[PDB]
Amino acid sequence: MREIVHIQAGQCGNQIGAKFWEVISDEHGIDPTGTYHGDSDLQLDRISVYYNEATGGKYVPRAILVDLEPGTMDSVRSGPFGQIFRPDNFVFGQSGAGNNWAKGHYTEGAELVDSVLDVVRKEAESCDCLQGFQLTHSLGGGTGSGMGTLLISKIREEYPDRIMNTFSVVPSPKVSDTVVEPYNATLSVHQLVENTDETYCIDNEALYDICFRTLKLTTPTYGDLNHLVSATMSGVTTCLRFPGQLNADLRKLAVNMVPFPRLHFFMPGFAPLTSRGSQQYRALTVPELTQQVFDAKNMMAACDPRHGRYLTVAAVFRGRMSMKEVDEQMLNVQNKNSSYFVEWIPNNVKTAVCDIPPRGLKMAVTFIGNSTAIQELFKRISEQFTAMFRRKAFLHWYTGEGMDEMEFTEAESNMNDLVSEYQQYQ
Amino acid sequence: MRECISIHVGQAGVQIGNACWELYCLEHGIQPDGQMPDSFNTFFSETGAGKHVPRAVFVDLEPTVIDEVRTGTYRQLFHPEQLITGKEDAANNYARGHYTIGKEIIDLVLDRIRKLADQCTGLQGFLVFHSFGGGTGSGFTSLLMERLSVDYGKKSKLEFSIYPAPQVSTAVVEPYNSILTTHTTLEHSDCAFMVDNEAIYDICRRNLDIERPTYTNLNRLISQIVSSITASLRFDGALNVDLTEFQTNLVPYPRIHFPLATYAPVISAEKAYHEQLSVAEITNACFEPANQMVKCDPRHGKYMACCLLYRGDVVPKDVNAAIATIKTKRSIQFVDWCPTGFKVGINYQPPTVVPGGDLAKVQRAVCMLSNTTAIAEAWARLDHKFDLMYAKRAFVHWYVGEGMEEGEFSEAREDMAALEKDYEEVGV
Amino acid sequence: MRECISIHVGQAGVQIGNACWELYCLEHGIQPDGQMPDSFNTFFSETGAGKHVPRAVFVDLEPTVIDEVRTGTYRQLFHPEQLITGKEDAANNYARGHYTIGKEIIDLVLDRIRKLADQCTGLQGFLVFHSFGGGTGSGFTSLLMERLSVDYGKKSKLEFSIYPAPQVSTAVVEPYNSILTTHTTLEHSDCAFMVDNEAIYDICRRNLDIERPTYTNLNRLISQIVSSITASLRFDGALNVDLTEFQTNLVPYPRIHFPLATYAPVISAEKAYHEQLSVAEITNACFEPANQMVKCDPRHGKYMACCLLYRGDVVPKDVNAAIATIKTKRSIQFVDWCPTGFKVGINYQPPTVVPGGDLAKVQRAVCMLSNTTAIAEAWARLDHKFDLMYAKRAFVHWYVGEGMEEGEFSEAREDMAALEKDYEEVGV
Ligand SMILES: Nc1nc2c(ncn2[C@@H]2O[C@H](COP(=O)(O)CP(=O)(O)OP(=O)(O)O)[C@@H](O)[C@H]2O)c(=O)[nH]1
Ligand SMILES: Nc1nc2c(ncn2[C@@H]2O[C@H](COP(=O)(O)OP(=O)(O)OP(=O)(O)O)[C@@H](O)[C@H]2O)c(=O)[nH]1
Ligand SMILES: Nc1nc2c(ncn2[C@@H]2O[C@H](COP(=O)(O)OP(=O)(O)OP(=O)(O)O)[C@@H](O)[C@H]2O)c(=O)[nH]1
Ligand SMILES: [Mg+2]
Ligand SMILES: [Mg+2]
Ligand SMILES: [Mg+2]
Repeated sequence: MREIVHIQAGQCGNQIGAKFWEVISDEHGIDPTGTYHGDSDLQLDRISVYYNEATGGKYVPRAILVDLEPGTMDSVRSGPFGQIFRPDNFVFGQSGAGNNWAKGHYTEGAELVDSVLDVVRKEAESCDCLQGFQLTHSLGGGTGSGMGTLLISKIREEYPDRIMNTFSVVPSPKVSDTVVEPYNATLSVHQLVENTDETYCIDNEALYDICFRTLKLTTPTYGDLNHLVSATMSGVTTCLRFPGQLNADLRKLAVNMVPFPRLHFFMPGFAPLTSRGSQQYRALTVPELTQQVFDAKNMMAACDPRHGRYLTVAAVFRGRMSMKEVDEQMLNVQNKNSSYFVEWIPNNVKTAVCDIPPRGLKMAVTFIGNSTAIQELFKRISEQFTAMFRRKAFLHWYTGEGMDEMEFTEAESNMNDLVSEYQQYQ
Repeated sequence: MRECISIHVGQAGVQIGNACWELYCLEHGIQPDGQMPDSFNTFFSETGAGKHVPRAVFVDLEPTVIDEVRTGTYRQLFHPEQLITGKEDAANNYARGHYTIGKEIIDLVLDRIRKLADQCTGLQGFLVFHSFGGGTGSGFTSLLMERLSVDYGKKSKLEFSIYPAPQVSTAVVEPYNSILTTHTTLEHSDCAFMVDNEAIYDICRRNLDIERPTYTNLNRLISQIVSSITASLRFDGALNVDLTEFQTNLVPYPRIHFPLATYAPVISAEKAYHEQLSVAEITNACFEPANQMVKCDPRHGKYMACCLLYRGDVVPKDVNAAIATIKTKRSIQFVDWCPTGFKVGINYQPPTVVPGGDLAKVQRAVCMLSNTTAIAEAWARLDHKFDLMYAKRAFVHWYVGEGMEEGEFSEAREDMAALEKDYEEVGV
Repeated sequence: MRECISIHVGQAGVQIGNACWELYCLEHGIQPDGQMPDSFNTFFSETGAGKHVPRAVFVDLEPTVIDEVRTGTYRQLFHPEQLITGKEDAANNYARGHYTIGKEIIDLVLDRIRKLADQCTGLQGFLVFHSFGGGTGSGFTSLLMERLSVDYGKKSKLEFSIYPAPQVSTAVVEPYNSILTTHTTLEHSDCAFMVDNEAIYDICRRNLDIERPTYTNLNRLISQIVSSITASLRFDGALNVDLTEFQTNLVPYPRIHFPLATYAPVISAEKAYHEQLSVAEITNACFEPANQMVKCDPRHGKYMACCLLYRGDVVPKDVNAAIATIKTKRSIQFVDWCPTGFKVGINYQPPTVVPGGDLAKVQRAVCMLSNTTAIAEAWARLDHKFDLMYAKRAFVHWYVGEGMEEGEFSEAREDMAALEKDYEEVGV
């Protein structure tokens, strides 16, 4: 009962999934072959939500892997828990986007999508009652953006009554991978406004910061980042997969943290984050967990949260905790920061508690916030777009796929409007 | 001969209920198996030869909270016909529970209720545990309540509701939920008792000396209170207070039927040795502002009526004295039209204590359910909270999506406002 | 039937009180556990079956001195409801105790007091131990005293205060503290007894033959004196002196209610064998300038009234003779308007002795509480001390910081000055 099939796209998204899946397997106790070796009985009662029980007791991941080139699918098979995945579910093309959303969304992706649109249906049929789809991709390039975007809107025609999650990675100003980020972002966001129910905007610039100072890691890699990001995902859907004193599923969360139709972009956060040095000396108790969580530099979105107010705020705690300890801390925080919470929505807090913790750690906190400080993330992008679009630069790649210069300004306008919605209520 | 049907709605109801059941089991000397190695006839029906099944119905829209009971120690006490389970949850929404999802499950349960209700002969009244702030506990309850007036009507109903706190509350959309669900409560429910978690927490901290409480400590506390209502039925004291009698006593008007509870003494195992528990002291404890179950102010309030229920080692000789003393005091005060305002109950049976319990084993115990103007002020701030939320159409679109028309909100707020003045009118 | 409520304020009060409690326990044959293997009903209430809890309230703004009791031998005698604890200390300041910090703690304690006070039926009067020079013992006491006149008023109060010495004093700002706290003492307190550490020290050295005394030796001494006040209540002698009676006797005017104590005999274990303790000798000992509890001069002073309280082996036949002899002597002298000036009490019960005690086990003992013009001269030098300190605004800024207005000082000094002349007026 209550199943969620997972979708993946892009070079980064796929990688994230690869780690995320592994982590989830570890949490339940699934091995590379698929046979169960775990001891705790409650891992097997909600195994059905993320694993179909196949023949011979070998569980399989309910997933769809998409790409416009075959390069990334090579390393996913050879790595750990690549053998658990079903051969049928891998989808891939021979062309590739080439860091262009125009090629990705119309010409290249629309030929590949019809295979996936048939594959997902089967998955849907398989489970008793599907409650929502998780989606993992990037907005920086053309492959993860153009394909995923194309897909997500066509799901709303067949399944209008289901919740829609999207785990994205938006561009940073300092750590700029590609040149045409402003373009891709500007166009890819447009469709994610009306079609999605919730979106987690992650940024690598913040991740790096988190890594250098807090974890004290001398040589970070993308692997670390993947591990981090996956943790957040694990956190949000913990209440479904395990019992608890106060359970909070996805729909509930959505209802609580999305007050208005067009303002649903969130910012993830994770705690506790401890190095080898801070593992010994940091006293892991609820208050400690709390304070760390609300720090500006501990966020995964590279902004200044204290420029504006949080519209809503929710948290998902794990491991056994006393509720007077838990529920008081939030209140205290609110009291402290009376200038950093919206006044006309009194009592902004939402809490959730799980009995089964992460293996090794005693407690954990996943922070999902909704703020007016997302303006800083978009504003810069808008500016960049303006700078680019003024001289019609890098345009012949997009215009070659049959896109008018008006069609840029149509999405641009929408983006602007969206941005304004935050500054309406700030 | 006498009988009563318990109902449990939402997660909260389920959670509360388990503890209560455990307490009941402890009381009558029944292990989880259901075979005892009379008084218990009310809540337990003896099936064939030595199988005690409870008068119970657990409703929930998730499987998680109900399957917690099916896998635990009390697997043997219930069977799948009693335990009803949905698919899609209420999702902390009134509109999801009442209109969309509520049509399918209620039908299943009504038949079940009938099957349980027609089996027993001496129906005293119903008990319905839920929360106002909860999704299932608001949307389904309202529906359920509406349904129950068709089949029965005059047969009595009670509900022990978890009232939301202004400070320590664990959900954002709670204001809305309360306002809507109180529309059905005024027409249908005969008398609803109200408890606030924040109030409980303070009590847990100060008196019990446990600075790390969780829901399991509150549940236990609640269960004792619940027992103290039904203790008059199941045991034969010198003087008795039935449910109908209680209703007659405590509830004066058609609009007002919202008394609040209190329980004393509640103290640690080490504190029991020093503290000489007298009757007068315990009486006082019920009237203290510190020991109240709701965030309220007895200093501003005036008690119209309040029903004391003693269990353990008590006799009427000093009870009278206690009563007199309270009357004499002017810190406690009543409304002009009610000269005599108490209803006094006694019981020989001592209140039991749970294995590994936070509460100490005591001789005496008290439970006062007071109807008052103190709780009238509690909704004035709720309304304010609600109003602000509504003023800019916050969280409204979700509700609209589930088939809630815009006039519903208008209906529920205005009514609430009207109600707030009623108390004032009565107390002038 | 009879009852009395003890209060302990500040560190000094706590420290004194423990010894007293111990003494009491010794008297009635009660180990620290609180179960005895009647007379004791006054100070101890029997909880349930064999648990004797004291009539007590310890106030302190630090945790250190109160947690000393909680960890020691008498952990079993008290429970955390009786023992109140602050956070920030008085810091040897009157202004910190009364205005800033005093609002929060007093509230907690008043309720507690009520709970204790309403439990007992025969309230004789209150006892309040503190020091004038102490921070908590001045600022809180004044507040507390003020509070207690609202709830009770006519019900009697006593306080055994540690008066500051002109020579041997262990704090710099003591002068200020005394002057302020005496403003509340004149209006509220019915009769306050005064003891000086320096005086005690001399006694300890000369008579007990222990040249290395610490507070524990003084505390014990004090406790005996305290007992000698309350010994008339708890035991049935041939003639009795209740607290009200004492008040009636010793205190003549509204302004003057400051008698001073004295205790005899106090001698070593080896000295008891040689020294034949006669009645006359012990009587004399109370009137000697060497054995007085305050730094004063009986040669300059005149006794208006003084209440003798004998316990042990005494009969009235030689008591009368003793009384006569003193009257006959002219070294001791009285005021013209009082021809008969004694109040004489007797008790059969001998005064007990503590395990490993400095005092010897004796048959007889005496305690004279004398109202006199000798103590009038004691504040003349205090005033001088105070005045100099004030003259250049020394230590004033701290006080100002805590919310003390400048006119307060003016009020307290002038009043004191006025009072000094009253004695003179009376004695002319
Ligand atoms: N957290 C991680 N972020 C990554 C990783 N690899 C890339 N990135 C970030 O994502 C951005 C690039 O995303 P993609 O390579 O998936 C662009 P896309 O696949 O949609 O198009 P093509 O690369 O043309 O196929 C870039 O700004 C990086 O900062 C990774 O392994 N982990
Ligand atoms: N005293 C007490 N209160 C509880 C308990 N569980 C939940 N609550 C309160 O009830 C509210 C949440 O309601 P739930 O019962 O979880 O909601 P629901 O009606 O089951 O709806 P869903 O959660 O969507 O199924 C919160 O405000 C909690 O404070 C409990 O065990 N004891
Ligand atoms: N006889 C006697 N005097 C004491 C004792 N303890 C303190 N004193 C005297 O009391 C004065 C100090 O007062 P404290 O009681 O320490 O002060 P306080 O009122 O507790 O205020 P804080 O110390 O700030 O909490 C000094 O002048 C001491 O001589 C004791 O055990 N016996
Ligand atoms: Mg790629
Ligand atoms: Mg629930
Ligand atoms: Mg001190």
